[PDB]
Amino acid sequence: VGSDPVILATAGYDHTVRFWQAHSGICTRTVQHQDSQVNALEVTPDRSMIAAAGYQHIRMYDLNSNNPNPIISYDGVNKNIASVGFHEDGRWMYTGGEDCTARIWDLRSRNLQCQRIFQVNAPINCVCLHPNQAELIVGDQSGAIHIWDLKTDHNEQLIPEPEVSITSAHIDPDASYMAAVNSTGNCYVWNLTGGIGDEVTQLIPKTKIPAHTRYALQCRFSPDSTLLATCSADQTCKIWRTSNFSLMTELSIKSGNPGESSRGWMWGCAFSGDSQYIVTASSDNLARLWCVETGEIKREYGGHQKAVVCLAFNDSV
Amino acid sequence: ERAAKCRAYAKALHYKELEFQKGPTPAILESLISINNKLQQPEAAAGVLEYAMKHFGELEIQATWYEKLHEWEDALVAYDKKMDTNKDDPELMLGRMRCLEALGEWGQLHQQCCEKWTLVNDETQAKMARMAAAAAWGLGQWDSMEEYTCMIPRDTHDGAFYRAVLALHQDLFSLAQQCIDKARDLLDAELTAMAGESYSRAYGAMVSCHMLSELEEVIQYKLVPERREIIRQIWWERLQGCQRIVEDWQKILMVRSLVVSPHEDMRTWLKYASLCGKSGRLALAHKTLVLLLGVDPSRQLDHPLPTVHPQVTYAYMKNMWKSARKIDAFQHMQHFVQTMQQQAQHAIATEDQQHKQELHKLMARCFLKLGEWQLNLQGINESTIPKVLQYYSAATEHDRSWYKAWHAWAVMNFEAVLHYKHQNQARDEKKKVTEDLSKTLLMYTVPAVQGFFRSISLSRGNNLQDTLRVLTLWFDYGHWPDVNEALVEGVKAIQIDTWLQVIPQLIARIDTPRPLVGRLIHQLLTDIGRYHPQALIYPLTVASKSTTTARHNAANKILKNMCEHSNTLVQQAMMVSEELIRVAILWHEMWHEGLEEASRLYFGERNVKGMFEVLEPLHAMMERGPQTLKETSFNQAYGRDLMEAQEWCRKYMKSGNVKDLTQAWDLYYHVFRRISKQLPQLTSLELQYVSPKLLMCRDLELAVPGTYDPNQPIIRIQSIAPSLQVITSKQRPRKLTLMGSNGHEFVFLLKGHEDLRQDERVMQLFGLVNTLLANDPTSLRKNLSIQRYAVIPLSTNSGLIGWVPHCDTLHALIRDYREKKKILLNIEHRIMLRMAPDYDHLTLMQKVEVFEHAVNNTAGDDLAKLLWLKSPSSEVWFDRRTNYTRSLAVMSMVGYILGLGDRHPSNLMLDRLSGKILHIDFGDCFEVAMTREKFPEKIPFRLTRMLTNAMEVTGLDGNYRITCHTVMEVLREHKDSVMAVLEAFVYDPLLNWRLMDTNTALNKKAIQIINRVRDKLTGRDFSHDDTLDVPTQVELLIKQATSHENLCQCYIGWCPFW
Ligand SMILES: Nc1ncnc2c1ncn2[C@@H]1O[C@H](COP(=O)(O)OP(=O)(O)O)[C@@H](O)[C@H]1O
Ligand SMILES: [Mg+2]
Ligand SMILES: [Mg+2]
Repeated sequence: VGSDPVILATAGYDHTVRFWQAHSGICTRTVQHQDSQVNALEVTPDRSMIAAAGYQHIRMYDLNSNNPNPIISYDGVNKNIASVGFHEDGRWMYTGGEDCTARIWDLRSRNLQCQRIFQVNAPINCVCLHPNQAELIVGDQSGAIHIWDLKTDHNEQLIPEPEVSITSAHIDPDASYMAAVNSTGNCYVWNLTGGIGDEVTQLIPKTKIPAHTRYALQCRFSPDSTLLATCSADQTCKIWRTSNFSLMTELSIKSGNPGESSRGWMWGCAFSGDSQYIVTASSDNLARLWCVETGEIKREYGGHQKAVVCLAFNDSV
Repeated sequence: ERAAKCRAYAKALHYKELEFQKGPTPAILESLISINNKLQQPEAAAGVLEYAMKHFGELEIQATWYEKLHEWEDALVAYDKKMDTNKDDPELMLGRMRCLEALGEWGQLHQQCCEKWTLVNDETQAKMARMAAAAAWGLGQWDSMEEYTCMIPRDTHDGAFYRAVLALHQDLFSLAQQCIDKARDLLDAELTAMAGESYSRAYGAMVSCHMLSELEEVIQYKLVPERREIIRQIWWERLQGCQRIVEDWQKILMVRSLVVSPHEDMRTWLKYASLCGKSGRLALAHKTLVLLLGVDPSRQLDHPLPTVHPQVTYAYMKNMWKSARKIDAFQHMQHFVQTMQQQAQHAIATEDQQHKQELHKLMARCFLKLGEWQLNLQGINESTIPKVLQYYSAATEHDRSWYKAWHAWAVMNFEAVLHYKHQNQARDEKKKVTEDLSKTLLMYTVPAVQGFFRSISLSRGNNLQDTLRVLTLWFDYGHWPDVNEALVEGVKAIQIDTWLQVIPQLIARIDTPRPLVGRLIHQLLTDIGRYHPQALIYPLTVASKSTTTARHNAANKILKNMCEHSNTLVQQAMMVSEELIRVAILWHEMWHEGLEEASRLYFGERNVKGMFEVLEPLHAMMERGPQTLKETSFNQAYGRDLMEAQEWCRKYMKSGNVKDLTQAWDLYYHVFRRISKQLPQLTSLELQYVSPKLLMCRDLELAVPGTYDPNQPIIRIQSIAPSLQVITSKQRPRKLTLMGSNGHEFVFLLKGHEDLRQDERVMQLFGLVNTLLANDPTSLRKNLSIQRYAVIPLSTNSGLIGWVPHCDTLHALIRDYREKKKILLNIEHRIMLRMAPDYDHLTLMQKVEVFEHAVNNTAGDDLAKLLWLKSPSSEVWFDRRTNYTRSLAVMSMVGYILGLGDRHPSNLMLDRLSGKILHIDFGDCFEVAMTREKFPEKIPFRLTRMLTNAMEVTGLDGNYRITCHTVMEVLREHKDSVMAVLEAFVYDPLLNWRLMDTNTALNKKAIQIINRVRDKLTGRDFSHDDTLDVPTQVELLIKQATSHENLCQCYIGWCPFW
């Protein structure tokens, strides 16, 4: 399951977390996740176990013991836990919640308590960690993006256009670019002043992409740092070049007739290691595998009873 | 045939609208403003243009848009920009002129006419003449008029008219005579040429037919000299009476200008200039005034103003204030007043007494502005307080009567009090302190009281605000002698009527701990007893059966006092409200809720001390012996069991066992099962089993609950109908029905466990709001109101509610339509759960999708569609819509101000005969519903989709939004009256219990609630610092009520998709 070279996980309103075999479309194992939908999936950098942030809990199933149930659960946090993020070195977990708090969790200890809390006014939609491991980017529902320095505990904030909520942020492997995506449907890019070690790490506004008319749901950089992916509520995942900031490939589930009323939002996406492919999660019960250059649907992962909102994708050696 | 023409329109408009539904096209959009026009619905059509703009910038030129939107002042400056950037363009100039003739801009219209006379176009040359005649007519220049008239064809209504005017100046009366009749027939036949599809030209036909008949009086005003006063009267009276926007009145006066010059008219033009300001044409009003002064648009700005015509100056100055220059305006007033008292004290040699008094009345109306402006420029502080009080007292002197003057002085004094009370709360946040405060407050309190009193007596009918204000100072001032004397003086002076408005407020303080306050109240209530007993019994009866000792005690003393002059009325009303309480919750119904509550405390809380407190009243309640056949037939089938269930319960009280207590609960669960089975069988109650004393009643002198008012013959309870339907619900209300001494029937809803006192103060607030809308011209023009109903509290538990006839809940109308059309009632519901089984736990983003999914897979007509099938015709259908649309927007705005939560499909209903909407169930008031823990309402008022959809297409732009700012407009103006009422039940002692419910001293909470309301009435309800104007705030609210992000979060019961 986590023993296979590729890990592909899918979760939604149907109370399961299903694991797929990338190259075929056969579903390996399914786990029970009851009482809640799943808001975010993330496989720990250690490839040992996966995190399922849900409603007032973050249950974590095991990718090694290939069978049981939640190794760890984390409770006593009210309202949804929306984003999960990990620190390369095993033992840190970051979360953003509807409870206005960015939280750091010690994975190598006990306590349903968390090592730290960062309080903001207004719910946090996404939490993402700068590659340098020292700064956490936190985007809330008010439209502020807080950069939180995990050392100096010095909080610094930034609002783009916002009176509008920012839906997700991301920062590329090479730490050269930061992206934020909001409910208007705009995608902001910043240039990253590499402070790092006695840190300055400042942000310089480069572009505002008019990505979508409807909600923009998640943005993600390719490992490459070549491309930028924008999933949204217009049943679309748009892939943009980082040199150009132009549209390179569009993926869509737009039915085929104006009187269909849709069926399916583009909830999540994940690039392959080579940045040659992209995985897609949709409310039409299917995860999908796309070829980034042609935009050809190279696979369809069918299994989920109800909708899909979560992806996890992993390539490591 | 006339009311038969509109039917075809109404019907085609239905299909036309049903067509727009399928696809919005400029083809339909054209034929829509047209048909909504023939139907003489100006605003609904104006809505169609609003949509036409925001979707099709395609009939183009933003200047052509402002012109069709009758925003001439905007289109002019848009045509300048369109001409200065472009070229000559024969079309752009015609509009540039049409703006000028609408704006009464003859100066520029004549210049633009002559200075541009190449006009190689012949149609451009033909139109040109019509306008340049009126422009020349306004500018005097009669030679220019005839030149341009000799170009206007005599085949046009216009060409025939302008000759009649030229003849009247040149004294050719027979020519003028014939030209009128020929212009009439060229207009009569023109009203058949475009028979239906015309501009405000069908309403401007009134403007031309009005002028033609007026021009026939200007004719009467040339040779035979008798009617000068008779004509000037009809001219003057049919002007205060007439309501025609600025533009028409210009022309209307231009006809009168042929005879009576402005300097002789004076009052005529000032009333006109007065309207130009109030409507918003200050640049025009100024010119009107400059003309009357015979002196500069004060080009000599540093100089003092001409005192030659005292009234004109006052006008000029108030125009200057409403204009830009308002430190300048204030300044000219200080001096004008000073010049005015001199021109009085000195210039008045007795033989001038009319001039003296009118000079004294103008001064009063000057001072009132002076104080008004001082407060505006400076605010309230240690410097302005004695200055404005100076101005007002000075205004109080020069008019003696006049409501505004005394009123303003009272309020200023009352706010002088508030300024310092609130300044001392400021100090105490961080001995000789209270002493000076005592002297400070006693200083402003007494005159305030006095002021409010002489203000009230000048308000007869409409004085709720001032009446309430008296009570604030009264109740609020634990009485130091001075205050009390003024209060006693007033009560003596002021009419007894006044107080009826305010009875629930007075009664809410019978048991006032303050000794001097109480006495006056009691004495006042007893006098209100001697006259108008009736407006007292019901409320006093309720008060007299109160657990709070001092209340019911003091309440009785008055009832005793009332038997000395009205005994059997007290006696009847006593018993009638007694029996109604018995009927409301029967013996078994009290046990059913009492056995539930008892099993919660014991079998789920380990509480027996609280459980005994639930049961012991129910046992003691029956101990008094059965008094009705229903109470006895219960007493057999259940009584003995319960009597011995207490036996075991009191074996445990002393033994402290647990097996004693288990026998009791063995018996208790037994009777529970028995009653529970009989409860769905409770669908009716016969009076002869339930309350015989009521079946006994015939021809009482007791008035039918909440039907008493002076002015109107007392309708008394003649007979109570023997059967009450039991509305099956969780509280099983009753549908009691009484028969009236007039003959009519009066149906009520006898509720059992709902404190109706809040609902009452609301219906009161509504009353006030209704008066305010009946007094704003536009609101009266559109019939804007709130259907209210009668609310007669019977205890803290129960009370009666007026049954509004012809009504069904929004929920009812749907359930029937859905079942008729074979649609599953809760289908949106079932859709949501199928998609997301854990819907309630999703993130906002996740929720919105699921919500949108449900909407996209269900019909949004229903309401719209059943209202069409309901209608017996289509002009009935159309009117019922126009009614509905308005009545709803009314309650949207008002509800918001009240903070009226919980507006789900069973809490509002529709009158199936007018269409007008009606609100019931006023539990959640003020943010309350939004503030709550579980499922907080984000919405301000229900503007659900099927509501939006039942309106005209172009809904929110049309009738609704317009009605929204009209209503909201009224509210913000009379914000003090609205706040008097609301303050009067937020700080009300007995009614504060609905705000300590934020748990599932209070002084602080009550303050916020009231600020929150003021914010809403001063446009600070959104951003803290911006003071948003009406249309913005309204737009902001409609947005908030429509947001999918707000509606998806609503508790599912609220049916956010209906
Ligand atoms: N003024 C009224 N006119 C007509 N029917 C009413 C009136 N008041 C209540 N009802 C009826 O009683 C039902 C429940 O009353 P309601 O006032 O909503 O109290 P609750 O919310 O406690 O159930 C409504 O669905 C309606 O049919
Ligand atoms: Mg209700
Ligand atoms: Mg209620």
